[PDB]
Amino acid sequence: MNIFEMLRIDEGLRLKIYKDTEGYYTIGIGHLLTKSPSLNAAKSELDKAIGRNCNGVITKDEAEKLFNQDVDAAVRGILRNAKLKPVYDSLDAVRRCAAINMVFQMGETGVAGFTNSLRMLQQKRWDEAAVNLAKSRWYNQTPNRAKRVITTFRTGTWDAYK
Ligand SMILES: [Cl-]
Repeated sequence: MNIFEMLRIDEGLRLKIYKDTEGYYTIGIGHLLTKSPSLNAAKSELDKAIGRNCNGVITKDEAEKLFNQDVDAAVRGILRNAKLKPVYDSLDAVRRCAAINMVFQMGETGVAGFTNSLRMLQQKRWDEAAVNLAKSRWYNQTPNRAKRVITTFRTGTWDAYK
């Protein structure tokens, strides 16, 4: 397992514009296009992202390249953020994947509410961090996804994905 396989399992793959769990236009392996309600705005964002007139549909190769860009952007966002980088650097490789997964799903702004969880993770208080992470809108709205990610933080293994 690696971060790409983990997120592919969590996000799936769709080659036509779809709506995510919050209702936002998305494509590929969980690539958010726009929070605007306008399908035309989403189609415009898609064409800009891919570099051709897609009319709402992409190829598997295009989806995989977008996905690689999105994972890289999540990692770079962690490394540039003074609050997230020290926690990330304290984690082992499996738990670092769980961190990238959360940033991919919620962004740097969405993880900002997890200050107390981040401190527990940095202190390696895994069971306490797991309980704290579950006391969140995230867990209550996407519980199966959150359970897999939390189990990865709690155990440092891939067992939730196997
Ligand atoms: Cl879920």
